[PDB]
Amino acid sequence: DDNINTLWTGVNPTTANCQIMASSESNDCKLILTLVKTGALVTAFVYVIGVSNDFNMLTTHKNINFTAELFFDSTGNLLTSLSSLKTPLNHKSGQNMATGALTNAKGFMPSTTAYPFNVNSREKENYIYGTCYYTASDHTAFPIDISVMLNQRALNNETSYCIRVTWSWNTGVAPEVQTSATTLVTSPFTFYYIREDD
Amino acid sequence: DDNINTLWTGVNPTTANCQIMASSESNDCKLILTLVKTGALVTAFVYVIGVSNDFNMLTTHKNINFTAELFFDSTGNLLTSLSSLKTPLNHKSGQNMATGALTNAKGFMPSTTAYPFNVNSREKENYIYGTCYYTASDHTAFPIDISVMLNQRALNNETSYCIRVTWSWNTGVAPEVQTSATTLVTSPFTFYYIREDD
Amino acid sequence: DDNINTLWTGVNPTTANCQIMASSESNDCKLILTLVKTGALVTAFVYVIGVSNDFNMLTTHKNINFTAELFFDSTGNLLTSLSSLKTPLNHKSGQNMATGALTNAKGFMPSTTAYPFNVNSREKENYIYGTCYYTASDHTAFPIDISVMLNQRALNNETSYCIRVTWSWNTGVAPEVQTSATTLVTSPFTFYYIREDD
Repeated sequence: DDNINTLWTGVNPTTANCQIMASSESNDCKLILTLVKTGALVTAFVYVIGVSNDFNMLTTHKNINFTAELFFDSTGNLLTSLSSLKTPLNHKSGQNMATGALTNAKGFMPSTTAYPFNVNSREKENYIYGTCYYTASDHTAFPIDISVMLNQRALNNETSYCIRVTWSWNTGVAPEVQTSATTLVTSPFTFYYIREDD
Repeated sequence: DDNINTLWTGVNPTTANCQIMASSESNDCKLILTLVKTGALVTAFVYVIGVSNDFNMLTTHKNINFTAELFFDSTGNLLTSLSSLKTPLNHKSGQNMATGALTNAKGFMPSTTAYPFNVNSREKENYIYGTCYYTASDHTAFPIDISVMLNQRALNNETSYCIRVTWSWNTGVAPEVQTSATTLVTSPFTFYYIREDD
Repeated sequence: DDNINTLWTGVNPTTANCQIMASSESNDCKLILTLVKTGALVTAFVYVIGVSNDFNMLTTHKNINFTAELFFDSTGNLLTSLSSLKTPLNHKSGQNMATGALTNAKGFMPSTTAYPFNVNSREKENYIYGTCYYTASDHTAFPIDISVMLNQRALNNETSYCIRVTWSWNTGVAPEVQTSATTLVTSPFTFYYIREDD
């Protein structure tokens, strides 16, 4: 009440909390993720703020894709060692994460009834698509394709729920040139899914 | 009881609950519809999972359009004999519909103040548009146009509210060929409207 | 009382409540705006219904943009003298605005933690984009680009929070001709942002 209806990363973390590129090193961006319980659905709200030079310089290429993989255990806790996001989610505490135990965490998860694992005849049901935007140096909006796959494919036995968010573009010519590129920020993408029961 | 803040079809019903082709001899798809009260608005979340051969084979045509028509009486109850959806909505009970009386069903309906009946000067206000996606056998995303009309024209004196949802496409190439077609699934489309009062 | 979870214009005001075009005169349209508290986010739902002839005739041009500027003071109250919207927001009261004092009004505002003022290195984070639609005379849907900038740039000392919504299009040829143009109505655009704390 009402803070326990949100599970999130908090706002603008002081350091990179996410490793999106497998070639990184170490955390290479800030993943901002907010999940809000909305009746039978979750309202999910996600974007990235680039930190590493290699990540930011993706905007100099015409053909790119990168994926944040989020894996959760049987009670709705982020598995940080397996996931792109390396800091656990918690509830709302002002502009930050709370620090205690989670209330009803499993109820934030993508339902396995709506989004099954390993069922080929139903695999189309596991997908979400939309569009977000990169604000370019000339302040035009560069469209970025976003896809989300819910559950479908488990990494291993520990991972009871999965959210995989893939940003991509394939264009005639690129957001930015070497000297104009600054930070790869995506506009927030909001998507909805049927939630697992508490 | 947050369960009463949802009015929905339940998740993945056993059998087809919806007859969407007026060429069908019975229910031909699963209509998944979730309405959630969200302040002054309803958040509405809708897609189809095809069941009948003839419906699924629509994916082999390059030009298609089909519509789910939902009509409600003065107290917010689906009129199944009038509507594409042939099973009444009810509140959240886990992944399923509850089975009792409805609490404040009228409050899920599209406002007749925001979305009037038979006012030609305000007709433009009755329309919502967006895009959803079919996930093709080769895992590309095929864009489908979606339009919603709220109220505007009644079917008869019994219908106090209407939701009409039209999916359509017209491209050079069809989503599938005969040999690659399986099930016509649309990605969930979420739209918002100003809700009638309880 | 769920009514206090909404801050809005009410539905279809009797008279124009907004002056969008700087060449106007007086109020030239109805801004419909609904803000709903949704956990750590606000769900924002916005469109215009044109009233003045010059505003409605914008649809006869191929290259147009207009902006609703909404400025709020330090406790979340609309500054009507500074803003396009000239009538204060209030809570839900049926299809209308309530008339009493606001509960918690600052909590509807765009967070200055997520959406800072005057920080160049973070300016990309201040932007939201999407698409809405004008329903043309031939009942085709004409796409309109929408951008929202949150905070970023204060008008003056009074304006603690800013929401600026820009509608635009730049097309080969134009919604509408002099004799087909009627009312410029935009389909509702829903967007989300991280909210300031109560």
